[PDB]
Amino acid sequence: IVGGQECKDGECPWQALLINEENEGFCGGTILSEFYILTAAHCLYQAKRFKVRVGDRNTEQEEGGEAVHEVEVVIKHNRFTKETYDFDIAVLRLKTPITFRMNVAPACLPERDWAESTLMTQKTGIVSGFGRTHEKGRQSTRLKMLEVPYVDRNSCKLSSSFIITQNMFCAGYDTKQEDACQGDSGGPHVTRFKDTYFVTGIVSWGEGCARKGKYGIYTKVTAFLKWIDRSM
Amino acid sequence: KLCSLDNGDCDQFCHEEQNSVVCSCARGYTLADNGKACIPTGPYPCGKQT
Ligand SMILES: O=C([C@H](O)CS(=O)(=O)c1ccc2cc(Cl)ccc2c1)N1CCC(N2CCCNC2=O)CC1
Ligand SMILES: [Ca+2]
Ligand SMILES: [Ca+2]
Ligand SMILES: [Ca+2]
Repeated sequence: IVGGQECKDGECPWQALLINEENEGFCGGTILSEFYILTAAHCLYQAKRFKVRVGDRNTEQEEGGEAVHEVEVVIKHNRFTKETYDFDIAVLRLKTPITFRMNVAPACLPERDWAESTLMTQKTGIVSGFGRTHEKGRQSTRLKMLEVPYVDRNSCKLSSSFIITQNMFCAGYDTKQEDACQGDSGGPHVTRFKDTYFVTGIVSWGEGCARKGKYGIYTKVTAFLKWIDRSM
Repeated sequence: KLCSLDNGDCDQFCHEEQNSVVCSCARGYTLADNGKACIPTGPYPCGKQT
C-alpha cells in the first residue's frame, strides 16, 4: 500500500496473508468464512506451495493472536490467463477452520444486482495489505489500509493499452501518490454500506504503482458471486 | 424506482417485488420485525470490525 495508514486494532479483520515456502508474505486474501479465503488466481503462480496467516498485524513480530493455516484445496477460475489477467479469482479451502476472534472475522459477500446498483456506485472503497509502500519499495511490516475512489468506466478503459474487461474495475487516483502495490495482490477491496463492509474487489494488477494516469485494477467480485457460492 | 432513494430504508439488500420494497440480509443476519433492519444471528457477523 502506497500512502494510506496503518490498520488499527479491530479495523481490517478479514485480511489474510499468503506466505511462501521461505515464510515471506507475497499476496493477500480475504476471509469469507471459517474455511474459505478469497484471493487472486495470479497469486497461485508466485509460489509452488504456500500457507495462510490470519490475525497478523506485524510480520516481524509474534503477537499471540496470529495463526497459520494450511490449504486443503485451491479452486482457481478456469478462464484466468496470464495474458489477459481476466477472471483473476481463486478460492482457498483451509485444512483447519479459523476461530473468529479479535482481528479475525469474515467480510460479507454482496448480493449481485443490488451491489451493482447501490454498492459499486458509492464514492470510495478501502484496500488493505502488507505490500510494497511505493513502486520499487520495501513491503510493509505493518498492515496498511487506503481509501480509494471508484474510477468511472471510460477513464478506466482509457488509462491502459491493456484490455480492462467487464470482470475488472479501476479504483484510485489520477496523480495523487496513493495506490495498492506488489504484495497487496489477492487482498481485500471492501465497500462500506451503512456500517457493514462488503468485499467488492480483489487486488489484481496495475502498471507499476501510483503512476500518473494509471489506476489500480481489481477483480469485480459481483461478476463472480455465483462462482464463489458454488466453490464454497 | 422503490430502491433508488434511501435504499428503500433497508439496512442491507433492497429489491422490488410486486410493486413493494423487500429487504434482505447477508448470511449470518436476520431481518428484524420491521422488515428493514438486519440483526446478527451470532458472534463475529460478517463485515463488522472486531
Ligand atoms: O506492472 C505490473 C504489476 O501489476 C505491477 S505490481 O506487481 O506492482 C502491482 C500488482 C497489483 C496491483 C494491484 C493494484 Cl489494485 C494496484 C497496483 C498493483 C501493482 N504488471 C505489468 C502488466 C501485467 N499485465 C496485466 C494486464 C494483462 N497482461 C499483463 O501482462 C500485470 C503485471
Ligand atoms: Ca506477526
Ligand atoms: Ca438481487
Ligand atoms: Ca495514478
